[PDB]
Amino acid sequence: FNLRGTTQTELQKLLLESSDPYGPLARSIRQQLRLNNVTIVDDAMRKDIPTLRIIGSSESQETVSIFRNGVAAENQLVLHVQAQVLIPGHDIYPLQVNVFRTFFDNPLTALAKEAEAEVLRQEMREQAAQQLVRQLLTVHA
Amino acid sequence: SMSGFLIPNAKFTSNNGFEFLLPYYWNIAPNFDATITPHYMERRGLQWQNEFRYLLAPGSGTMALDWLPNDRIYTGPDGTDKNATRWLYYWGHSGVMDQVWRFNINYTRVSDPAYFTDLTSQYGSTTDGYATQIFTAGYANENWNATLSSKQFQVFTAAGNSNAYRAQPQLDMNYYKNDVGPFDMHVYGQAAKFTSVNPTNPEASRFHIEPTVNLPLSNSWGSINTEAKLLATHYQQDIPASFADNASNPKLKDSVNRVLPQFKVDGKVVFDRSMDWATGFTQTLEPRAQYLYVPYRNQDDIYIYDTTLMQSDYSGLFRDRTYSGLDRIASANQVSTGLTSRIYDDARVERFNVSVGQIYYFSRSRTGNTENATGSLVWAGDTFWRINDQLGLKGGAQYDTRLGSLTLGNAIMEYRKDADRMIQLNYRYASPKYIQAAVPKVYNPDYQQGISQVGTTASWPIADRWAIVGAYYYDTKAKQPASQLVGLQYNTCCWAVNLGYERKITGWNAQGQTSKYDNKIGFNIEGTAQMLNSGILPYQSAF
Ligand SMILES: CCCCCCCCOCCOCCOCCOCCO
Ligand SMILES: CCCCCCCCOCCOCCOCCOCCO
Ligand SMILES: CCCCCCCCOCCOCCOCCOCCO
Ligand SMILES: CCCCCCCCOCCOCCOCCOCCO
Ligand SMILES: CCCCCCCCOCCOCCOCCOCCO
Repeated sequence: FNLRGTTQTELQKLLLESSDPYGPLARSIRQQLRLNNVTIVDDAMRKDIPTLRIIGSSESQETVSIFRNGVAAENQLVLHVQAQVLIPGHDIYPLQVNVFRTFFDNPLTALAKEAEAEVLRQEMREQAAQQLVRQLLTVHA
Repeated sequence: SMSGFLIPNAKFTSNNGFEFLLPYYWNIAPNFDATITPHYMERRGLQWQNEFRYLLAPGSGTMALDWLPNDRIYTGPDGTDKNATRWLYYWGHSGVMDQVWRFNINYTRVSDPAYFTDLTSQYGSTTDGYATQIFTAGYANENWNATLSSKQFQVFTAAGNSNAYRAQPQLDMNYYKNDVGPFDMHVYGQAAKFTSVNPTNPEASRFHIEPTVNLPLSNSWGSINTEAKLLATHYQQDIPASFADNASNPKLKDSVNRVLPQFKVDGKVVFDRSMDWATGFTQTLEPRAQYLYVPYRNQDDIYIYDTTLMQSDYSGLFRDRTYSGLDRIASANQVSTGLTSRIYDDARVERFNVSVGQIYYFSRSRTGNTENATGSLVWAGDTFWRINDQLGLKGGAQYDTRLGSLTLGNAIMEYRKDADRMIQLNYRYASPKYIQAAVPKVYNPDYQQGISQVGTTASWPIADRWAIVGAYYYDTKAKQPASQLVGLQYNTCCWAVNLGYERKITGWNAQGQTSKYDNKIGFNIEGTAQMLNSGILPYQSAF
């Protein structure tokens, strides 16, 4: 009825398989599924429940800007995540998520920067998870 | 099965003259590879490039050794070596063995600061200011994990390498536990040893424990989360006498205790509606608010080891930390608010998205006494738009009143059909004052302005079996090209032939300003992306 109401994954309960079950990405995905009231069970074998398969993930880092002296100015971290949704009713629906961050480089504080990078990576993983959960909507329809 | 020679390649560079590559492939085992490559350089000498790839249960990896015996150009860092040996060693490894063991190696070491300036490698570039040397081994299961690490860096300036701190070793531990009553609990711990080459600089052992209790309330619409955290840190700082008797050095303390409680409450709500004239589409409205409080604690008696100013984008608005590492915990007393609108279409595809957020400070953020004070001081926004199935647009901007309005901004648009057709526009801006604040020791515009870079990249088919690629990056304030790349490709029944030209900023002339450029024009056969991914600003596919 026209204007703003509060609502918004219909369907719940799924299986969760991953190449890296104990990795940080899998933890973020679990936290996010848990935040969306999705019960993650141990069944397999006798499926008749949708499954979320994390195929793998890759990280990247390139220079995206430089100063006048040729040294790097801004660096960009990239996270790619490939997933698959298997619903027993029909066929498999593939998912992909790409997340980006940017930070300035500093050769005089390298260690600090490394630390920063780690933080960023953490955040990125989390963000990936979010998108994944939201993309389950696209899988529903 | 492939153990032969590989078809050679050649090129012509403005600094090494004629160059000739003659690769040889070994194939030792199904899970072992080697490549030995004589690399002739007209003006410099004969280099040998060795690459060894492996795949094992602890993970996959690549080692590399480049060796150039008699360099006829280099002289020395000191200006006088003559006939010196150039060398590079690289080791990369990544793997998860038996699901619970985790191994990661990122090691690079070179013979001199001017290596990547003079020599071409896949493991470095002229943009690099240092080399990374990191080893990591750890255990992890569902409930907890631990990680032992060695982090060291080879900075390409005497000063940088001398004052660059090392983490040797670093121990990181995490313990998780859900459903502890109504709460989720998480404990994080760290034990690190920081040392540097310069004997004057202090050494330090840092221990850190950080328990966190969380009350998460979730729903179909919106969610709220209350979080109590305890930051406890002990420092053992060994301070040389030479350091303590400096007219400009801070009075560090031998033993330091820092205990800071942190309170955070974060809530989010999701409204939505069916758009009016446009039927089938859905617009969502998502407000978000977070209060953060951390009491002030003077930390001037602690030195800096692994701590820098974190860079905040729209997401970073809701980050509870201002700095990296653990040497500075800023006091907090602030509300971060944000609004996110989305648009979905017929097929539940997110086609448009916009976010604007802000930070309101009730009191100044402090870490010490070494000091435009309160209110709505930080703003940030980002946006995304899927114009059609092949065209995408996105961008972001950041404001800080304390640093004079706009600090960072960037936008990028990309078209792509398959992997033959691609166009990409982009612009990047960073204020001078922002660079002076976020990353010191590379300050205001003393020849080093902010960033204002316009960029284009493309890959398009033009004939029956022809293909062209391009990449132009331009600095608008200095009014000069930062990087430039033009390329042609030829295809026949077989595969492809590639021809390419490249001109990039590679150095700086101290007298009478101006930048130092370098030229490259070469041929290989053995394309497109492989040529797009070769410059100092390699192509990264957006979206
Ligand atoms: C401290 C951050 C969040 C706290 C805010 C609300 C606190 C309300 O919770 C009351 C705490 O009492 C918890 C004890 O509950 C019983 C646990 O044992 C029952 C498990 O069988
Ligand atoms: C001159 C200083 C005071 C004048 C303006 C102060 C305004 C303070 O009110 C801000 C309202 O927001 C309070 C915190 O917001 C709630 C966040 O936590 C709720 C989670 O949903
Ligand atoms: C020990 C150093 C002295 C520093 C203490 C200064 C205390 C000044 O506090 C000012 C508080 O400003 C009010 C913040 O407004 C409350 C908003 O938060 C409400 C939470 O929803
Ligand atoms: C090839 C796929 C079909 C693409 C044609 C576009 C169909 C129209 O739907 C677009 C939905 O997105 C809404 C546009 O977002 C608004 C952006 O401009 C508004 C700001 O002033
Ligand atoms: C929807 C049409 C425009 C949206 C494209 C995305 C752009 C969003 O981010 C804007 C960032 O642009 C950077 C601001 O420009 C910096 C130059 O001005 C600095 C003043 O000297």
